[PDB]
Amino acid sequence: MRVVIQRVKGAILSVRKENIGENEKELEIISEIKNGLICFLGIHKNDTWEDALYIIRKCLNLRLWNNDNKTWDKNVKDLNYELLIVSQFTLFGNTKKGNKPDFHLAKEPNEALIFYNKIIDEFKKQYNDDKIKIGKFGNYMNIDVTNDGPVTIYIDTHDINLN
Amino acid sequence: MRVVIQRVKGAILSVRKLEIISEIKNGLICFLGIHKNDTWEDALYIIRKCLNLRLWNNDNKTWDKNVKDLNYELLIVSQFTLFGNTKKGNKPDFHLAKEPNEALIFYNKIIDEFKKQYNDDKIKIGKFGNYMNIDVTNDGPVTIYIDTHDI
Ligand SMILES: Nc1ncnc2c1ncn2[C@@H]1O[C@H](CO)[C@@H](NC(=O)[C@H](N)Cc2ccc(O)cc2)[C@H]1O
Ligand SMILES: Nc1ncnc2c1ncn2[C@@H]1O[C@H](CO)[C@@H](NC(=O)[C@H](N)Cc2ccc(O)cc2)[C@H]1O
Repeated sequence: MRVVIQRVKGAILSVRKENIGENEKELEIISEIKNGLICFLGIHKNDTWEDALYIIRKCLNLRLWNNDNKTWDKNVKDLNYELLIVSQFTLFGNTKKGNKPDFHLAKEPNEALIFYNKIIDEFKKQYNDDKIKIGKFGNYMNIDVTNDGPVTIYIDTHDINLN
Repeated sequence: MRVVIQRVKGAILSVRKLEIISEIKNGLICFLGIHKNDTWEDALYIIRKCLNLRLWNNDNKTWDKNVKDLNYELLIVSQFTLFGNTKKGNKPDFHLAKEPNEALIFYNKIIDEFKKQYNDDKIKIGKFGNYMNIDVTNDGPVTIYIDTHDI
């Protein structure tokens, strides 16, 4: 499993509508957060629940905010901050083959959706259901973000010696 | 070397005493981390990928057009947090990151090469070693990660 985590002052997420006509507004705002983390999440074809549990534990525990004087002191839960979780199969874009990315390592969409929904539910259980916001799996999205730092963290659970 | 590439409709980068120093419209924001053991060849690979990866569509083909094809812009942001050591702690420790003073000179070379491979006008950068606020419109979103030590 792969994730890019970014520290933000805020984020507004909109999604492309299913029902689109000519001469119409096509994107609709579905999620908004203030301070916290945006997590772009990619599910690998061979991911297990243990991969997901590692990512969730890490995201919730990363100490990415300063306190009064102390550097890298507080995690997202400590400050009652929010998380915006966005499904992102492009993290499996293989860029070694030339200029056209291929995404064959990404978990197949039907199982990935179920997996994604389990992950969101687990984020809500481990933290606070009011603090977890999501996009719309499988849809084009627009995200207006204020990056704070910036602070960008990348985790691939396959780089980890997980059992 | 590590990069996070995000496809954007625009980005506005500001720094403290906030003041806007860089802005782009459509293109890429590239968060770039330099490893203590990186070589010029690592840099060249990342620059090549940022400039040539086909992260936009043609009318009839997906993933067919790159940033240079569309005459779009790039915002390059130095980001040592990509070497956070999250494997070993929950507080980021940047020991795998290249020493900042030496990294700055290396980064200068990288930016020059971006400008050489593309053009001066289309490359914008942040403020190395400073706090930055970056207002971004992520388009897709489309996020690409490359670690040259993994190829
Ligand atoms: N394996 C997966 N992991 C995470 N998300 C996934 C996975 N498989 C499918 N998805 C979701 O379905 C969408 C299309 O594949 C994925 N969408 C995206 O990655 C962004 N909308 C970017 C995008 C843009 C255009 C495009 O043709 C494909 C993808 C994700 O929401
Ligand atoms: N090895 C490096 N690779 C990329 N950038 C680097 C590297 N070493 C130093 N830098 C630059 O100096 C800053 C940390 O001293 C880096 N900045 C950042 O990572 C972001 N402004 C986040 C940040 C913000 C504040 C802070 O106290 C520490 C980090 C980068 O501009």
